[PDB]
Parts: sequence; C-alpha cells; structure tokens
Amino acid sequence: IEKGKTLVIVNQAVSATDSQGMVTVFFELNGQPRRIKVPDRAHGATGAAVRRKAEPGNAAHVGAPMPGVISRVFVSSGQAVDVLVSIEAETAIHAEKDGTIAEVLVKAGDQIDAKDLLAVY
Amino acid sequence: IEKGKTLVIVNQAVSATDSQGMVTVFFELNGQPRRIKVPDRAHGATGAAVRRKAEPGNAAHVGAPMPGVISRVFVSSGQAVDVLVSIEAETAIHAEKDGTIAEVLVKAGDQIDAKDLLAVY
Amino acid sequence: GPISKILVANRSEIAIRVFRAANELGIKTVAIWAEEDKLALHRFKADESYQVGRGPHLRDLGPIESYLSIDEVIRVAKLSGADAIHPGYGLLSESPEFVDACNKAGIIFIGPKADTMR
Ligand SMILES: [Cl-]
Repeated sequence: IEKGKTLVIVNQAVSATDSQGMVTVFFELNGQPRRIKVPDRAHGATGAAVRRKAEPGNAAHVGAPMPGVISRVFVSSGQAVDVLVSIEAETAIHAEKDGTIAEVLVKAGDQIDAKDLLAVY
Repeated sequence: IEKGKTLVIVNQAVSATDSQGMVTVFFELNGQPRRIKVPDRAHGATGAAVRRKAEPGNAAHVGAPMPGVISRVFVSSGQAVDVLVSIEAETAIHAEKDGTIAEVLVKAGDQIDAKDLLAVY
Repeated sequence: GPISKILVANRSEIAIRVFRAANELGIKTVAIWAEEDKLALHRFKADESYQVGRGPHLRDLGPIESYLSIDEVIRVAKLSGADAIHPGYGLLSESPEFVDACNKAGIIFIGPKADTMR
C-alpha cells in the first residue's frame, strides 16, 4: 500500500450465497482472519446488502441483542413497554418504551445477527 | 388433476441460479421435457424474473431475433433506420425505423434469448 | 342408446388408431395402461385413462399380463362408465371368454359374437 507496508493476503474460503444475496470471502490478512461480504451479482443479486442495521442511538430502533433465528413475531402496529419477537439460540425480546411500531423488518424463521434492525417505532 | 387424468412427473435436473436469479427445474411431464423457472428466493432473489420481454406487436420494441451474448452496444439515445447492438453466436441487429431510442435494456457481454427486449423507442 | 364411450382394451398404435376414429365420431374414449406403460402416448390420447394390473386389489401383474386380465379390463370399463370395448388386435381380441365377460357386464364388445369365435 506504500513503501515498507507490505500486506500478505490469502483467500481461505468462499461461502455459498446467503439469503441476502451476499457471498462471504474469508481472507487471512497479515495472518488475521477478515470476512468480507459482496453481492453475488453473477447470480442476479445487484440491489443487495439486504438487512438493515440498527443505529445504537435511537429509540425508535429495535436492534437484535444477539444472533439467532426469529421463532415468533408478536407484533405489527403498536403497544406498551411487551414481547415483540422471540429469537431462538428462545429469547424473548421486550419493548423498551411505550409506542406504536411502524415497521417490522422481520419476518421470521429468519437468521439475524446482533444489531440487525428488527422493528421501528 | 381429475378422475382419469393422471400425470407422471419426474425431477430430472435442477440448474445453478442464473444471472437473473432464477433456477430452472428440468421436469419430465407425461414423458415430455418441461423447463420451469422460479426465483431463487432462498439466496436472496425475491424481486426477480429479470429480463423483459418484447411484445411481438409494437414498434417501439427491439426484440432479439436469436439467442446469444451481446458483443457490442452501438446506441443509447436515437437515430435513423443503423446497427443498435450486435449478438455473438456476430450479428448485427439493425434499426427497423426512424426514431429516438428511450431505453437500452442491454448492456452487454449479456446472454439473451430470442424475444428478449433489447431497446425501446 | 348409441355407443357414447369406448374403452380400448389395448395399447400403442392400435389404441391411438381407435381413439382417432372414436373422437372423429364424437364418442368419448377410455385408455388402460400397465405401470410399465405410464409414459405411453396412447394413454394421453384418450379422454381419460386408468392403470391396470397393480394395486391393493391383487400380486402385480406383468407388463403384458396386465392387459390380458379380463377382470382388470371390466373393472375399468365399469369405473369409467364405458358402454363399449374395442379390443384392437392381439391381446384379448379373439378371446370368447372376454366377449362373454363383456356380455355379462352389459358392455358392447366391438367385434363378432363369442359363438362366432369358438
Ligand atoms: Cl407379462
């Protein structure tokens, strides 16, 4: 990348396309694992990164505390401070505030990771 | 399907997902081959059938006379009655009328089939 | 009442030949098929078709044996409501026993009488 800064890069593994149309390339970079996702444009996945993505800031956003698959959705338009979804790994994700939920990005028997956006007030 | 109308169906082969996000299942139905395409929703291809599709009627539409891969695009906004694209299998597809082309659905080193919509006046 | 639904107690080109004549006359057709003939085109050329020779109502009869079963043929004629049977050629077409079974079921045998055959 510059004089005296030589990177060693190895292609360790390439995943199957996932449910979001993304392929993970498992690299080793300077001896350390790095996973990089790109759209599988070759198989028609232009338009893809798919799942948002909670902002740690807002209140507003219901972000997954943990990775898993959603086992039940209990909501789609507004109440309390109540189980919204459950995630199997079952937990049991509760509404933190009073409100009307205006979006449910799941879904599911969907796989999710911590920080994925589950629902929006 | 009804009394006395018994279909014999065999799953012969299932293709890889193609560039349009579609999987072809090659069936034998009553002894005859039938290819059926469905979106690969499992790998993120909800929103898919992709390529239009010329209407044999209109004038208006530039439909592929033959299957192949496009080798060159010569246009993107209007003239004459002129080579618009070529297809390798090179042909050499000419504008049938005077006009301004208002869309080029290719593209390419893209694979296409006869009747695929290439461009719109 | 004139013949309105014919079962062809046969297969392959002769069954098709008879379906064509019957359809041209405005008569309904019924095909039979052994399991081995599950893909045979004659069965898709009739208005309806029914398997012979296999099932809970039996052993499995052989490929040609299924077509020689007077009992199976009569079973499908009754099931489909066929009022006549064309035996084509070969198979049961010169069996007086078969003509007799047709007579007993009230189904017209398309060909000479049993006594004529004997
Ligand atoms: Cl046999």
